[PDB]
Amino acid sequence: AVKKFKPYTPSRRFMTVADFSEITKTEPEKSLVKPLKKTGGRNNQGRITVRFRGGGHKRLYRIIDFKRWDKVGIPAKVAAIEYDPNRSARIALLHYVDGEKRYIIAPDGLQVGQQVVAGPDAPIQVGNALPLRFIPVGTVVHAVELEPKKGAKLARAAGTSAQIQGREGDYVILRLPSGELRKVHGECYATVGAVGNADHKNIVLGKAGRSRWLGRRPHVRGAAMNPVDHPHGGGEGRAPRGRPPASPWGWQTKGLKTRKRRKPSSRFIIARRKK
Amino acid sequence: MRRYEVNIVLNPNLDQSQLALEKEIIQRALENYGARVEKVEELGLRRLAYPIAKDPQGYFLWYQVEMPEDRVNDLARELRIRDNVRRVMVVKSQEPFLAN
Amino acid sequence: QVASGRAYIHASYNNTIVTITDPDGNPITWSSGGVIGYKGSRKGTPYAAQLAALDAAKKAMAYGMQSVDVIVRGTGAGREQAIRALQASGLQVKSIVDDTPVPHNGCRPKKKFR
Amino acid sequence: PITKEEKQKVIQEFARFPGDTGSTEVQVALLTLRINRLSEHLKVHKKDHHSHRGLLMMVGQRRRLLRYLQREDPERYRALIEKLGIRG
Amino acid sequence: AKVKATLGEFDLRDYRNVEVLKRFLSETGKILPRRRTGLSAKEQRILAKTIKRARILGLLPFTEKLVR
RNA sequence: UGGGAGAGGGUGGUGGAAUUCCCGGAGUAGCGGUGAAAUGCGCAGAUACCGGGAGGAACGCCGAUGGCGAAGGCAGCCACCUGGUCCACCCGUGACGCUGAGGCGCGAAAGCGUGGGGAGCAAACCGGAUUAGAUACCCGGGUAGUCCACGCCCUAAACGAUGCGCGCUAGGUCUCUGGGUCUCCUGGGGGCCGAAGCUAACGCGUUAAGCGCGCCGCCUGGGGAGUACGGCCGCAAGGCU
Ligand SMILES: [Mg+2]
Ligand SMILES: [Mg+2]
Ligand SMILES: [Mg+2]
Ligand SMILES: [Mg+2]
Ligand SMILES: [Mg+2]
Ligand SMILES: [Mg+2]
Ligand SMILES: [Mg+2]
Ligand SMILES: [Mg+2]
Ligand SMILES: [Mg+2]
Ligand SMILES: [Mg+2]
Ligand SMILES: [Mg+2]
Ligand SMILES: [Mg+2]
Ligand SMILES: [Mg+2]
Ligand SMILES: [Mg+2]
Ligand SMILES: [Mg+2]
Ligand SMILES: [Mg+2]
Ligand SMILES: [Mg+2]
Ligand SMILES: [Mg+2]
Ligand SMILES: [Mg+2]
Ligand SMILES: [Mg+2]
Ligand SMILES: [Mg+2]
Ligand SMILES: [Mg+2]
Ligand SMILES: [Mg+2]
Ligand SMILES: [Mg+2]
Ligand SMILES: [Mg+2]
Ligand SMILES: [Mg+2]
Ligand SMILES: [Mg+2]
Ligand SMILES: [Mg+2]
Ligand SMILES: [Mg+2]
Ligand SMILES: [Mg+2]
Ligand SMILES: [Mg+2]
Ligand SMILES: [Mg+2]
Ligand SMILES: [Mg+2]
Ligand SMILES: [Mg+2]
Ligand SMILES: [Mg+2]
Ligand SMILES: [Mg+2]
Ligand SMILES: [Mg+2]
Ligand SMILES: [Mg+2]
Ligand SMILES: [Mg+2]
Ligand SMILES: [Mg+2]
Ligand SMILES: [Mg+2]
Ligand SMILES: [Mg+2]
Ligand SMILES: [Mg+2]
Ligand SMILES: [Mg+2]
Ligand SMILES: [Mg+2]
Ligand SMILES: [Mg+2]
Ligand SMILES: [Mg+2]
Ligand SMILES: [Mg+2]
Ligand SMILES: [Mg+2]
Ligand SMILES: [Mg+2]
Ligand SMILES: [Mg+2]
Ligand SMILES: [Mg+2]
Ligand SMILES: [Mg+2]
Ligand SMILES: [Mg+2]
Ligand SMILES: [Mg+2]
Ligand SMILES: [Mg+2]
Ligand SMILES: [Mg+2]
Ligand SMILES: [Mg+2]
Ligand SMILES: [Mg+2]
Ligand SMILES: [Mg+2]
Ligand SMILES: [Mg+2]
Ligand SMILES: [Mg+2]
Ligand SMILES: [Mg+2]
Ligand SMILES: [Mg+2]
Ligand SMILES: [Mg+2]
Ligand SMILES: [Mg+2]
Ligand SMILES: [Mg+2]
Ligand SMILES: [Mg+2]
Ligand SMILES: [Mg+2]
Ligand SMILES: [Mg+2]
Ligand SMILES: [Mg+2]
Ligand SMILES: [Mg+2]
Ligand SMILES: [Mg+2]
Ligand SMILES: [Mg+2]
Ligand SMILES: [Mg+2]
Ligand SMILES: [Mg+2]
Repeated sequence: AVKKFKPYTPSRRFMTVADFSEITKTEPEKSLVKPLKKTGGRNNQGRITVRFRGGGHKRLYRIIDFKRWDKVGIPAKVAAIEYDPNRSARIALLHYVDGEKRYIIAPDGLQVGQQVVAGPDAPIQVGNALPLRFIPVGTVVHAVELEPKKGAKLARAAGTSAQIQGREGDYVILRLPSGELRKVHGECYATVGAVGNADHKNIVLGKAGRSRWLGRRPHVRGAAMNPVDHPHGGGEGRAPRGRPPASPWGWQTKGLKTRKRRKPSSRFIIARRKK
Repeated sequence: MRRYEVNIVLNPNLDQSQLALEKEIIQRALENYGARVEKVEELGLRRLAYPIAKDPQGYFLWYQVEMPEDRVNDLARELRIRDNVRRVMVVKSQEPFLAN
Repeated sequence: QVASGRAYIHASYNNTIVTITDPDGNPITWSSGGVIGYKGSRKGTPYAAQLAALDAAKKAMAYGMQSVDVIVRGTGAGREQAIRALQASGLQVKSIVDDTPVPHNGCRPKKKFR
Repeated sequence: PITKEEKQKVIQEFARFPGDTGSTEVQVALLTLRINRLSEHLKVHKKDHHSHRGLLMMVGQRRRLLRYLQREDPERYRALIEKLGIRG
Repeated sequence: AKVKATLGEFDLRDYRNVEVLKRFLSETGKILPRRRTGLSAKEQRILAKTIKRARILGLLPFTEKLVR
């Protein structure tokens, strides 16, 4: 669910927060955290390369297992569910039977203390990892490697999940959260179920600073700039766009495809995103 | 508990080892989900009125049992999982109804 | 060239199609109302199917066809008479079957079927 | 559902006397079992209103009865409900 | 030519009695009514459900082509 | 206590036919549509055929003058959870009952909010036709909406234009489901014609609109008007009075 407040300040009348209820432990696993180096958009030159960032609350990065084939056939117990301000999903605190601990993100439906395992012969049940040539066609999955051994790349945000459509040769076919149909590889692990916190998107920040706590600054309109700054800028009084709506760098921003043409991944992409 | 009639249809092409192995899964999965067998009636391959799994034949089983009423559903959900399991119909066993 | 084959009669209120296929089902030749030179409701006539069915058969055998199993779909007033000339054409008409499609209460139809 | 057995145990544990059936005290306890199992039932299937009707008529009965018992044997009115925790 | 006479004892619930059950489905695979099956009300109803279940198991057809 | 039938309601799985689009093979000059035509689609390869895949919705025959439900309403199969109801045996309590202003809950379709979903169909809309005109009836497209979840909304030819319970008053034929002794008898529902009786007539008639008792709602010419005012409810459209 999601929690609302009363209009007891003008910004609460709308604001909404998660309920966390799936939360179990309120303290990260020291040995799994490490410093997250904030950037402010700027790069190895001090120049902003990602407009309008900086000033968000300080965070402490939870190292995550996007491999999980790192330990084949070593079951574990979901010790606790934690919260990672470094992503929209929830992390699962896994105590393997080796003794080693490490973090994953919470598939929807996990329960503290239940057991999970990775491996080809692993059971298809919300919380386990397998390749793709071994998962039942039609099962909703996530945390999908895009290629063998390169780590989970797909379906990693809240409610995100990819469903298996069919099989072809050494590859398999998935439906991405973007409606796209792509050939993935069978030897690329996944994790049954869908990601958690699916109530995320229904969130109303309610006021301006709450976007600052998130490190995302104010975003100005090209209409409010000047011609030296933005293509849309200037013009006495207000004004329409006077041209194909463009980015501050010149190029258009209303239906101009930029996915590189001669890109090999095409051969493995089928249905471009929908809607 | 309750007594039903586990009605299962499996891939007709598998080999004997490919065959009963699924059954073992069935037998175990049966057992795991508090299933107690009674009768049984394995009728082999057979002609179908229409292709299942785009395969005209289909090798049937049939188990009368008695399991906990509150555990039947998770079963079939366990049995339909097999890429070789293709039909699975549970039916509350009921007194026959005769004619003439 | 093929001797035995098939024949499908799509019989509809507004017209009638006659397409002849290879045993596998790959069409080999086809024909319907307008092909013989009719435009409009006149197409929705049996005699059309005759020429239609006929003109399709005539062209068919020209490729070697001599036998074909029959398949009819639809409820057209030009249906049966089409089945006629086909028999009275020059082909052995090895069989007749009505595979007319019918849902089981699926999609809704247009306003004019209610 | 409720088991014939489960039904008996109650019956016996409220029968006025050995071969007691169809008496106020028991007549309330049965409903009380059916009720408490509808409510505990409805706490999930929030949409099945249909069933939710008799649930009212059930309590309607029990409420009709109890007051009869209320009218006749007071001490007996309390003790009972107290044994079932029924007054809200 | 009603059918119930054509047979004797037989389980309306033997949802696997194809050779029997398939006897009540016109050569077009459809279920046959009561002016044609001789079955009664409660009877008739107890059938189909029997047939249907099989028609789901893969035994009986949902429909069949027609031959003239 | 023992049983029986059933689209009663809710959750989760699930089965096949058809429409639409995508991909592949084959194939040619028109398909589609109408009262007739046209817009439209088609040599950039459509229509009709075969094969594979994806997605949504509604469940053909059974099926019906049928069934269940207080109502709206409910229809593929399966299981689970649950309601009401009927029959028998005549076992227990021993008038514990009927009605019900208020209150509360349910409430088809459309409509509203949030988040999904979106094949077919389809208000507004565009187009093509008929017309003196055609902001319509027919045709080609097509957006919301129709589908799911949670919230509202609470109206209707929500009809049997017939409030609910009980008792009394010929029967005949049909049908559903029970019980018997199985010819037939008895309970409970669903239709039909009709005893007396009622009724302004048409009509009803053991499912009364008949003779009665109890309780609630309601009418008091037509229109103005289910409008105005106030009050309540509601996000709004609008509802109640
Ligand atoms: Mg608050
Ligand atoms: Mg609040
Ligand atoms: Mg304020
Ligand atoms: Mg405010
Ligand atoms: Mg708020
Ligand atoms: Mg909260
Ligand atoms: Mg939480
Ligand atoms: Mg929660
Ligand atoms: Mg701390
Ligand atoms: Mg450290
Ligand atoms: Mg770091
Ligand atoms: Mg960094
Ligand atoms: Mg540096
Ligand atoms: Mg430097
Ligand atoms: Mg420098
Ligand atoms: Mg800088
Ligand atoms: Mg940027
Ligand atoms: Mg920045
Ligand atoms: Mg932050
Ligand atoms: Mg959140
Ligand atoms: Mg937001
Ligand atoms: Mg922003
Ligand atoms: Mg701005
Ligand atoms: Mg300016
Ligand atoms: Mg400058
Ligand atoms: Mg410029
Ligand atoms: Mg400008
Ligand atoms: Mg100006
Ligand atoms: Mg201008
Ligand atoms: Mg301009
Ligand atoms: Mg790649
Ligand atoms: Mg399967
Ligand atoms: Mg049986
Ligand atoms: Mg035509
Ligand atoms: Mg009751
Ligand atoms: Mg009371
Ligand atoms: Mg469309
Ligand atoms: Mg093609
Ligand atoms: Mg096709
Ligand atoms: Mg019908
Ligand atoms: Mg009816
Ligand atoms: Mg007695
Ligand atoms: Mg006494
Ligand atoms: Mg009442
Ligand atoms: Mg409503
Ligand atoms: Mg609706
Ligand atoms: Mg809206
Ligand atoms: Mg709005
Ligand atoms: Mg929407
Ligand atoms: Mg659309
Ligand atoms: Mg239209
Ligand atoms: Mg004009
Ligand atoms: Mg005009
Ligand atoms: Mg118009
Ligand atoms: Mg249309
Ligand atoms: Mg809207
Ligand atoms: Mg609107
Ligand atoms: Mg709507
Ligand atoms: Mg809506
Ligand atoms: Mg009302
Ligand atoms: Mg009516
Ligand atoms: Mg009525
Ligand atoms: Mg009225
Ligand atoms: Mg009266
Ligand atoms: Mg009988
Ligand atoms: Mg009667
Ligand atoms: Mg009459
Ligand atoms: Mg008279
Ligand atoms: Mg009078
Ligand atoms: Mg009645
Ligand atoms: Mg009343
Ligand atoms: Mg007046
Ligand atoms: Mg007046
Ligand atoms: Mg009104
Ligand atoms: Mg007002
Ligand atoms: Mg009003």
